[PDB]
Amino acid sequence: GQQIFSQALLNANRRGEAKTALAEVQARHQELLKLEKSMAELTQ
Amino acid sequence: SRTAELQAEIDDTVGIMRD
Repeated sequence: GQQIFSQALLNANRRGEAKTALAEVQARHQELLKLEKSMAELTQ
Repeated sequence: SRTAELQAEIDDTVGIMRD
């Protein structure tokens, strides 16, 4: 005669140590503006 | 590695076409 709940711990703390996903997310942005500038030059 | 290759290809087309 007993019941219990449970609480999760989210972990995935390798990502969580940083903001969350910055491996191919923030770097992609970094190099994608570079693509934009080079294409601007190519079209110019 | 795809994005770097695309950047390189764009740079090369830029070079050809500056010429």
